[PDB]
Amino acid sequence: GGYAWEDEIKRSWDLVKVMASLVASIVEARKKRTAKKNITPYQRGIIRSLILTLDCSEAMLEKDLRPNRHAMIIQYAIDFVHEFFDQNPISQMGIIIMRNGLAQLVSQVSGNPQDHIDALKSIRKQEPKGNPSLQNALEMARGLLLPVPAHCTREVLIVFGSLSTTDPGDIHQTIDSLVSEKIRVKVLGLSAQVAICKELCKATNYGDESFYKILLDETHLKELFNEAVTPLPVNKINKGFTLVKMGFPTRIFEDTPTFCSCHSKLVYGGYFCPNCHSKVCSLPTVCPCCDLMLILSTHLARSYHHLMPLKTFAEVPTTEKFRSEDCFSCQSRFPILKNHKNGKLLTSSRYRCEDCKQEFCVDCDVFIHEILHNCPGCESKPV
Amino acid sequence: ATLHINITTASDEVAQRELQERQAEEKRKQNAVPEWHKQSTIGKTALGR
Amino acid sequence: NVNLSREKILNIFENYPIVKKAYTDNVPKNFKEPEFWARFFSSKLFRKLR
Amino acid sequence: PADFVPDSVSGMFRSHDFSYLRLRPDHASRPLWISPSDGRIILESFSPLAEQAQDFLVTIAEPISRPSHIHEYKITAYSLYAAVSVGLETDDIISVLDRLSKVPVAESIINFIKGATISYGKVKLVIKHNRYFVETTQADILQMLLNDSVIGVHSFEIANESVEVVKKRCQEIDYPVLEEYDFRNDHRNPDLDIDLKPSTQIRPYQEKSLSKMFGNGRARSGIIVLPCGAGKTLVGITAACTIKKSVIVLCTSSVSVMQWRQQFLQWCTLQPENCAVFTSDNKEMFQTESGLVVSTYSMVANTRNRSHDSQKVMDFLTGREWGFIILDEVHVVPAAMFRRVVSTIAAHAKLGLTATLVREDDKIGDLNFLIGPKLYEANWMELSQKGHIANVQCAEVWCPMTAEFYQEYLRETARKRMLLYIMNPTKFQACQFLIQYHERRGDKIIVFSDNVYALQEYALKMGKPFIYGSTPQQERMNILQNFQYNDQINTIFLSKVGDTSIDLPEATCLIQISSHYGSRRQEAQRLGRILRAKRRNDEGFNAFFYSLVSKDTQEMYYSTKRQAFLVDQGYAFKVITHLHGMENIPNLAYASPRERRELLQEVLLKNHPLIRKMY
Amino acid sequence: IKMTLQQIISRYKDADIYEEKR
Ligand SMILES: [Zn+2]
Ligand SMILES: [Zn+2]
Ligand SMILES: [Zn+2]
Ligand SMILES: [Zn+2]
Repeated sequence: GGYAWEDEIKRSWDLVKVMASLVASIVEARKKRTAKKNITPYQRGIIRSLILTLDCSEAMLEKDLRPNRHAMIIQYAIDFVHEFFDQNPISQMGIIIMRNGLAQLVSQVSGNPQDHIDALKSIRKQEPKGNPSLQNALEMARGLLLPVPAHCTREVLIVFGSLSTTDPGDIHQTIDSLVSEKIRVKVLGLSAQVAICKELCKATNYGDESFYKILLDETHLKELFNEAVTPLPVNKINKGFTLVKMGFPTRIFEDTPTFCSCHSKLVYGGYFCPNCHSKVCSLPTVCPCCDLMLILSTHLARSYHHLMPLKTFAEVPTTEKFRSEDCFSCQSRFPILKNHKNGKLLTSSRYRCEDCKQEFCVDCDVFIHEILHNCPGCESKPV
Repeated sequence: ATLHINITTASDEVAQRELQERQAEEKRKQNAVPEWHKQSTIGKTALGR
Repeated sequence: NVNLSREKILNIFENYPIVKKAYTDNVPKNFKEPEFWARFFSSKLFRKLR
Repeated sequence: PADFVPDSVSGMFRSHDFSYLRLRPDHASRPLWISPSDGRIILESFSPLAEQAQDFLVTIAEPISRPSHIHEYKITAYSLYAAVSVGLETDDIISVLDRLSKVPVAESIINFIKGATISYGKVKLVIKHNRYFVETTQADILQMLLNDSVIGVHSFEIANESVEVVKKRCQEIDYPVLEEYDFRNDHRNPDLDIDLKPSTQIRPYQEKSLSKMFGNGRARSGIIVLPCGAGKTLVGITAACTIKKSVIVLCTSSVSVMQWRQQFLQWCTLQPENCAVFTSDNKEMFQTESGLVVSTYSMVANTRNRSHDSQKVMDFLTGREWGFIILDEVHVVPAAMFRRVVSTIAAHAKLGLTATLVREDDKIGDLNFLIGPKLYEANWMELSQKGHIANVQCAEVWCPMTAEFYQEYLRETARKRMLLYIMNPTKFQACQFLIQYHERRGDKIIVFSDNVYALQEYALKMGKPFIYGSTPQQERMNILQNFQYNDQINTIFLSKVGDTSIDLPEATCLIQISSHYGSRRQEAQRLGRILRAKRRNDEGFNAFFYSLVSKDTQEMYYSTKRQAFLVDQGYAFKVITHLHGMENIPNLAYASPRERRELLQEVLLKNHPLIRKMY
Repeated sequence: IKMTLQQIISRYKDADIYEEKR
């Protein structure tokens, strides 16, 4: 029968009540390293045709992601285009947006990331609205991935934000058609786990339920976007192992501008086609005059690290006799790392490699596995 | 009381959305901060006739 | 006032074939289309279908 | 001192070098700095454990100023009385201050807490049968007080008119008076069935202010200050519903009395036969055993020969022991015989509600003797950033005085100098340009000027309606309705009528052409008329305050004195010495030199039945 | 009579306006 004011004061300052912290950090670090133990050389389709389906409906007007959903999805898609064409140069990409119940194609499937960047910049200014259509987007992705050759893997990335979708027709027929066309769909949901997206990811990825990814915050969204630049591991049942006829053009040098064969504009430089001697603007592109894939050796060179990955470096035992006092490829001295008073050399920062048995620091552990992709100890080994 | 309708062939509706965008721009101009509030007026000349 | 998009008219016809049936035998025959929709929005059929 | 040799840079600190306090190793977590010289507490808001310290400081200390980054608090005696009244023992306050401070707490501050917190609740003023008693649980405290003996378990009756003298004297001694109403245990006074309507919601800052008032389960007499439009009336209704006894409400205007009656009848379950109004037209009282009376300060404190019916009503008010009095606009209570309303009315609980707790004399500090300690200071910028009040953009337009007007300004007396600096034509041009610009923006503008002649001249020059004292009330209502509804009426000129508590339409721009000396109360009262605008929910909305003042005059001095209170609240008065588009405006008021000369001349020339057919 | 007539003349005014605009 009383009131809120007549109750006793909250005393919030009294509620605040006040070394083994390194161990508490290193157990989480080891759990993070535990999830990276399953490193295997799965065969991955290097040549990809990724259709990026972006939601541009009324669900993007929600400001639960700063500043609104649509603006940062466009920015993260720009960063994803840059990273995808950096790590998968040969792969082509097309961008499709969903708006007002109609799937809209904004850039054709092309190997030039600049066109997709310009298209995303053009979409960034308009306000998203409408009611999304997963079936229209999937049908247009099916139409765009139809002329993709059999060696090139057909993939669809959907940044889906709404929780419900409206389809002009049956969506299970579209799912069956996508399965029959060997199209793998990975959906990055925004709000919650939609059942149709989970079923689509499960059916299109041969019973794999791990291709439906839902973010948690900003950092999880960035990690999920950076997870999609890696080529997907193909199935054993796929038997489309075909030789790809392609040429390596020589970079022509000329001070006189000449007409390119791809855009019919005056270009100083270029690359003369090794088969039909028609110059192109940028690489890697198909030849506009003889329909041959024209790439460089560096474009192939970017993708062996997916074909064979580095085995993850093993944390050294604390009681094990350390070989060196400093790093191998880095020569940073390993400190005492006394986590507590009697910790002594607990969780020593050396990272032994499984082949050369060479010790590396944390910076070398996160550099040799990420930016480099080769162990300097394994190459210094005189086999 | 009376009911009135806007029959469109979905061609002028884009123009209607542009007019709503223009109305939104006018709403932005209504709440615009005055130039003597967003920046200092000390370096400029004194007010008068 | 109410804004009637063309796709709104098409979805009205598709979702409600009774409205398209009343549209076909009246609009080219008796009265024009805006008069038809003005009559329809004031009718009990619109309230029943809503 | 702590055996600390002073540094070479300790010279310019007049015994304020507190470097002898050894900094704690974990100081960066702690948000407090404690000055031993005056008990001033320096709180950093950006550090962790800040709000968990901020609530502690606003319970135990008075906030001198609350800017964005560093907050400054003062430990005073009344704040310590409020802190111990809500159940904070001295050891808890000392230990929490020691935990939350970087520097160790000095023994001077600790002894100050010990001295002020002890001897609290010794002497209590209780009211029994409409007769004041001062009571002490300890016997010898009655005998030790012998200087001011106004005597008429251990208690003695004092006179009704000498309650203020007793409170001042016992504040001079180290035995402050405990003025708390235990309405839960008070069964002599007949209760009321008044309660808040379930459809009425109460904002959290109002709940915090009432929790300051009703913290210990007893109604503590004091002052709650809230901005205009923040709902001080709702706080009054809610406190009346909490006490559930007979309530008397004193206002400054009859329209405020009608507004208070309407708010009681609207926001809470009070029947109209329980309510009554004591005004000139209305003098009938409620016939029930308890209820509400609303009246005016001048009506209760009328020393003149009042009428017979009013004498009967005042006898009814004085003969009845009231359980609660609400003193709306409590800043006018410290006046000459407005002071006497707390003595002529025997009320157990006294709540003062105001927005402008300032006076230009020193009598504003007498309210703790009259009503009680300052219960709750509302943070105006916290309320503005939460959308409860409008986010005003305070400004101060500097109008350069013309050559001939300033020449006449130097060789004149102060009274004529006043009107001569109000009516400078550059101020006319600035006001006209601001009216035009904010009328193009679709803002409701209220222009304030205390000089009636200047008000009329500005209104006639700009073609806008004006409202002042001798305008008829029906004309005032018609002009207010036109301002509220007619889109062609967006600017109304107001004299000091608008400063006091009258009903006004919502406005989003304000221009202050003239003012009444350095009245901080009037300056903050004028700001309150644009603080409650409806457009607060709109994102990016800002109201506008302009104080048009004439350059190199006493108007700078008075404007700075007025703005001192608003910058104490935290507002930033940005000066404007240039308006972009003064020369590009189509019509300028007194642009030609001959027009300015004519205005100068006008301002200077301003200053036996049958014998009854005889009569 | 006035609501029926007002409805029908509003319909006819809308029809006249929409035939003029087309
Ligand atoms: Zn080209
Ligand atoms: Zn070729
Ligand atoms: Zn290293
Ligand atoms: Zn190795």
